[PDB]
Amino acid sequence: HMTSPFKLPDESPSWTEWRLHNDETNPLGFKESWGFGKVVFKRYLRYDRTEASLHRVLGSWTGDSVNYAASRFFGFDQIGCQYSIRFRGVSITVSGGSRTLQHLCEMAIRSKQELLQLAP
Amino acid sequence: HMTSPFKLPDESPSWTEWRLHNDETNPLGFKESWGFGKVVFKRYLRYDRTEASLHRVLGSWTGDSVNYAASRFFGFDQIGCQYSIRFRGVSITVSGGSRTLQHLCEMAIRSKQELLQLAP
RNA sequence: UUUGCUGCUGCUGCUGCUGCU
RNA sequence: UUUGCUGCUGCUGCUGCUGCU
Repeated sequence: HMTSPFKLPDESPSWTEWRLHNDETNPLGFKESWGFGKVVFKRYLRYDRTEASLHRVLGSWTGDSVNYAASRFFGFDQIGCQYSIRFRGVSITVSGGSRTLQHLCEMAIRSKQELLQLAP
Repeated sequence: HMTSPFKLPDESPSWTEWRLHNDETNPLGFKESWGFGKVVFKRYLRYDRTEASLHRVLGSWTGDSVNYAASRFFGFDQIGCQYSIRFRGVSITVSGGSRTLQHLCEMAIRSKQELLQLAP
C-alpha cells in the first residue's frame, strides 16, 4: 500500500447512482489527481457548490500531505509532478519538477478553488 | 496567414540575448499558448514582475480575441481547446471542449494572473 | 458540462535525455 | 526556476471514437 497525498477517501459514484442522478436532475462532484513520476493517485469527491462543501473538499489534500506522499518517489534526477482537476468540462493542470512542488501546491490549491467557485 | 488569438507579437529572445542575460544576472519572461484542435499559437513575452508589466502582458489576449481565433476551427463535433502558460518551472494548463471556451478563458486569465503574481 | 474502467485517435502539458541555436 | 528549435523517453491533461460498467 503506497501512501496517497489525499486525506479523504474516494467517493466515486456507482453506475446505478449516476443513472439515478441523471434521471432525477449538475454533476455529483469533481475529479482530481496527483502524479509523481509514474504514479498517479486519483479522487472523485462529492461537491454541491455550497460553502460548507467547498470547505470540505478543499481539505482533501494539503502542502504537507502532498509533500510526504511525493517525497516517497524522489531521486537524483528531479521528477515531474502534476495536479489535475476537472469540474464541468473544464480541466486545470499544474505541473513542474519536484524542486518546484511547494509552488505547484500553492497554484493547485488556488486553481481548485477558482474552478470550484466558478459560476455556470 | 491564420488569425492568432493574440494581440501582442512574440518577444522570443535570441540565443545571444539569453546568454548575455544569463552572464549578467530571474527569467526574461514567460511562455504561453492557445491550442484549438490541432493548431497551437505560441508567445514568449517579457515580464519583469512589476505592475505595469503585469498589466501589459495581461492584454496579450482577451475573451474576444480567443473566440474569434478559435471559431475559425469549429465544426459539427466539439473540438479540444487549451491554454498553457509556463513561468519559473511551473506550468498551468486550462482545457476543455469548444462549448466551454468562455469558461476556459475565465479560468485561463485568473491562472495567468495567479501564476505571474506568485512570489519566488 | 456527466460514475468508474477497456481499447483506439489527434493535439498539448510535465519530467529526463539529445544535437544544434 | 532558464531563448528558440531537432529527435528520443516515461507519465498526465484535453478532443473525438469504442465496448462494458
